Amino acid sequence: KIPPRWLNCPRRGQPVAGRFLPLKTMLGPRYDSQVAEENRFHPSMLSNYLKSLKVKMGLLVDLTNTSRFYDRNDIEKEGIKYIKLQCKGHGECPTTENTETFIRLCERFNERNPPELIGVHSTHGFNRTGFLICAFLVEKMDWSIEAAVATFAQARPPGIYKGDYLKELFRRYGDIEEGAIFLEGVTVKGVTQVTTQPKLGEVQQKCHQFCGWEGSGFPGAQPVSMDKQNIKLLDLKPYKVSWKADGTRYMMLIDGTNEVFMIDRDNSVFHVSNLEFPFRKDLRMHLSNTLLDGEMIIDRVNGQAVPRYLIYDIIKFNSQPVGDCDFNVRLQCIEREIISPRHEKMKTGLIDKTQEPFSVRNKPFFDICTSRKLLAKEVSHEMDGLIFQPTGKYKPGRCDDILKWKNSVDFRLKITRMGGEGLLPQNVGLLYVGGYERPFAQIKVTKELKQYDNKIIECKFENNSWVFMRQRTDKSFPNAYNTAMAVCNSISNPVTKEMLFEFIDRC
Amino acid sequence: EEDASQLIFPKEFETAETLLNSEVHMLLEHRKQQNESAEDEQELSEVFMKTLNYTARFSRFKNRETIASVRSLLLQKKLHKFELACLANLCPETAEESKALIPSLEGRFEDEELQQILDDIQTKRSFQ
Amino acid sequence: MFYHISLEHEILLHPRYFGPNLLNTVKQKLFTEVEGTCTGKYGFVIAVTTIDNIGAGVIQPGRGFVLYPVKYKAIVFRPFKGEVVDAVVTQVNKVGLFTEIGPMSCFISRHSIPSEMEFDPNSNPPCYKTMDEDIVIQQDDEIRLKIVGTRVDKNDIFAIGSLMDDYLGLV
RNA sequence: AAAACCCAGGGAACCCACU
Repeated sequence: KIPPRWLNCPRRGQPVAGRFLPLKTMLGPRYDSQVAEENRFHPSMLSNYLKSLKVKMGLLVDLTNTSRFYDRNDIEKEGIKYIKLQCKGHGECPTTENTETFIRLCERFNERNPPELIGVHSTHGFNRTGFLICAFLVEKMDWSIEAAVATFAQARPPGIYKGDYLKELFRRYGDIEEGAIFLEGVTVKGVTQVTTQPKLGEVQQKCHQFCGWEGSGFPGAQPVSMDKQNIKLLDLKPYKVSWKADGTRYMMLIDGTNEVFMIDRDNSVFHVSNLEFPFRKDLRMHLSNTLLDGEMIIDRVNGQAVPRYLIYDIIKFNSQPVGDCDFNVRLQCIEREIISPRHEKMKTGLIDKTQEPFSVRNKPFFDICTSRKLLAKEVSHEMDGLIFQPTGKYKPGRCDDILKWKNSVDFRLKITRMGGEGLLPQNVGLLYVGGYERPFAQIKVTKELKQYDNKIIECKFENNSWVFMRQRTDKSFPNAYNTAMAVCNSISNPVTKEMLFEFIDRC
Repeated sequence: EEDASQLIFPKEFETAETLLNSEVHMLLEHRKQQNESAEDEQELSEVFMKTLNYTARFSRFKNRETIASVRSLLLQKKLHKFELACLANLCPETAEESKALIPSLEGRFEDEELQQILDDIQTKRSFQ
Repeated sequence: MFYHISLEHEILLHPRYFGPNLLNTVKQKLFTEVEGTCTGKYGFVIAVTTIDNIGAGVIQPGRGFVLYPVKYKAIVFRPFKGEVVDAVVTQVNKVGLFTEIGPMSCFISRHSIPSEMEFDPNSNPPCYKTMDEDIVIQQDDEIRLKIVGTRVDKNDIFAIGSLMDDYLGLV
C-alpha cells in the first residue's frame, strides 16, 4: 500500500517554462481511504478540472520504478498518453539510460498531442522529475546547460531534494561544479477545543484511568450491529434501551468548577466553560472526578435548533466506581447526582438556563418485549436508531452485549463500454468505492444515468443494484471498501422498527 | 511516395470508388435514420456524426436527382475518379482555377471544354 | 478523399452470444468495432455501407469462439499529401492554425503561412489577417488548405497544412 | 517496499537402484 509521506503533498507543481509539468504520483481510489483529503490526489482531481482549466496535458510519464502508486488505465481513458519509466528510487539519478530513449520518445510526443503539454513524475516529483526535465530542456528546449539544471526548482520548488541527482544533472548536461468540529450544523458558545498538550494528555490519561481502558484512543464502550444471532440474547439476561438520535458521542469529565471537557470518538478534547454541576449535599461545591457518557444531538424546538446532551450512562462519580454497579443504579445516580442539583439551583436563580451553552438531560430508558405501541406507529419516520444497554456493569471497548441499531454509500461511478473479447462491447456504469477500485457493483446505464459520468453519488439499493439515492457530489471521494462491506451487511439484512421495538420495550 | 497532384496512388486504392459530399451526406443520413429505428442499438461513433455534419455543411447538391444528373453528365468524359470527384466537390468557376486546384487536369481537356464543364457544374449546383 | 471501398475483417463470436438470430449479432459487432476507427493504411473508417459477404465460420480448434471473415462496403477517408481540402478553422494561434476536416485536426504552423497573413491577438477573436484587412481567417471560417504531411499517433491521423501556393486561404 | 516468498532460478559429470 502507501508508506508514510507516500507523497511530498504539494499535489502539482506549476509547468517549467510553461511547457513541462513538474508533478509525481499516486493516490488512486484504492489509496483514497488511507489518505487525508488535502493529501488525497486522484487522477480525476488533477484532471476533472484539467479539461477546462487549460491544465489538460496530453502526456503522462511515471518515473518511479514501482507501479504501486495507481492504475495507468485511467490516464489512457483520460486521453493523456500513459507512459511509465524505470528511474530507480532509493537515491538513484539516471545517466541517459532509460532517459535518452525517453528524451527522443518525449520529443516524438511533443507533436503526438501538441496543444497538450508533458507530465514527468518521479517518486516525490523532485527526485529526477526535474533532472529529466532539466536534461530534455537542455537537449531540445535550449534551456541554458547550467540554468536548465536549476530550472526545475523555478517551477517545482525542491523542498526536500536529492544532491546525488543534482551532481549527475549538473555533470551530464553542463558542469557538475554548479478536523475537530464540536457540533456540526450549530455553533455552541463557550465550547473550545484544547490543543495544549499538557492539558490534552492529562485529560486523555485521566479518562483512560477512570475507564480502565487498555489501549489508546477512545476508551468508550462500542456497541455492535445486530444480526440474527444477537437476537438470542433476550433469553439470557435483561436489557435496557433508549433512542439513538443522529448525534456525536461525547464523554464529559467533571474535574472542577471550570474543568469540564468533551471527548469524542476521535479522542479530541474540547473545553466547556459555563456548565456548572452542583454536589447534591452542598450546592456551593462543584463536582470533581466525575465521568459521564452521552450523546450531543441537535434538537429543533419552536423552530430553533437547541443543542442538547443526553446522559445515558455514568462511569465515575467523585472517584466512586459507580460504573461497576448495576445499570439501574447508575441511572438513578445520574438522576439524583446530576439532574436534581442543577434544577435545584436553577429554581433558586443561581444557575441560569439561558447562560449555559447547552441543555443537560438524561436519556429515558426501556426494556425487553412489551411496550410495542410505537411500531399504531406514530413516530415511525422520526426513529433513526436505538441504543441497547444490558443490566450488567460498564465495560469499555467493544461490547458484544451492548448492541447498536441503525442508502447508503458514496460511489465513484465510472460509465464504461466494457469490451468483452469476442463479445459485443457493452456500456456499463461500474460502481466502485474507495479502497475497492474493483467494481463491487456494476449497473445497467440509463441515458439519464449517463448525464452523470465519473460522479460521486449516494446510491439506494432500490433493487439488488443500488439506484442513486442522491448525487452525493458533496462527498469528493467514494466511501471506504469496508463501508461497502458494512452496507454489504447493513442493506442485506432488512432492519426494521417493528423488528426491534418490543425487543427494546418490556422488562 | 503518393501524390494525387499527378495521380500517384498506392496499389490498394486502384479499384476504389469515390463519392461526393452530398452522396456521403445522404448515405449517412439514411444510416442515422436506420439507427433511429432498429432499437437495442447504441449510438454510432464520434467520427460518424462528425463527418455527417462536415459533409452537410459543405453539401452542394441538395437533390439525389441532381446527383444522378451530375454523374450522367460527368462519367462519359475521360476523367479519372479522383479528378471527377474533386471537380464536382470543389466546384470551381474558372478554368484557371480548375487547373490550379487540380494540376493533373493539364491538357486532359481543352480549356474551352473545361470551362463549359465548369459552367455546367455551376448550372446544376443547388444554390442556397 | 472520401472513398467507397470493400474491406475484409474477421469477427469473433462467443457461443454465449449465438442466440436465435446469429447474423444480426455479427452485423452489430461489425457496425461497432470498425466504426470510428482509423488505420495507417486505409485512413479513417468513416462508415460501413453494406455488409457484402459473410464467410464460413471456422471454429478455432480447442478454443470456443467461431471466426467469421466478412467482406463489406465501407465509406472511408484518408488524408493525402499535396491536395487542397476545405476545412473549418477551430483556433488561430501565434504558433500555428488549428483547422478541422471532418474528424481530423490539422495544424497549419505560421512559418508555413505567408508573411502578409499575420496574427493579431488584439482583435476580440484571436485571428489571422493582413495589413489591408481583406483576408481575415478567424474562428469558424470556411478555408482551403494545402496538406503537406500527415502523422498517425494512437490510431488516428493528424495532418499539417500550408498556404504557400496560390489560391489558399479564405474561400 | 503491492516484504502478493501468487512458495525453487543453479547447472554439469558420475554412481546406484526400479521397468
